[PDB]
Amino acid sequence: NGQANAMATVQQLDPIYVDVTQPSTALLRLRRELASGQLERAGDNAAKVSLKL
Amino acid sequence: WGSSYVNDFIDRGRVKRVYLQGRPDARMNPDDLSKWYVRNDKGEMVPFNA
Repeated sequence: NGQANAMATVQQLDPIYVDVTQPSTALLRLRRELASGQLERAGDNAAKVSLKL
Repeated sequence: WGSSYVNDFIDRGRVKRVYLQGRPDARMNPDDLSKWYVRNDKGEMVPFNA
């Protein structure tokens, strides 16, 4: 009871989380240019994300 | 980027060189410099622009 190693795994394949990464300096310069200077104006389709294999 | 020449090999009875360099799509602009990763001591990849 309460052992660390498992016996089997069950997975839900629908939907799928996609965890992506980006460096913090890129986020910093994006946040700086997003406010200062020209406005990037992310808008409505900022939620839209498409991937490649 | 520097296209390091690593060792030699045989081709049709002639000794020739073998080189190593990234693909041409990966070195054309300065932001492509951000497309390369190095493995740290803990075993994970950190990008070059970090």
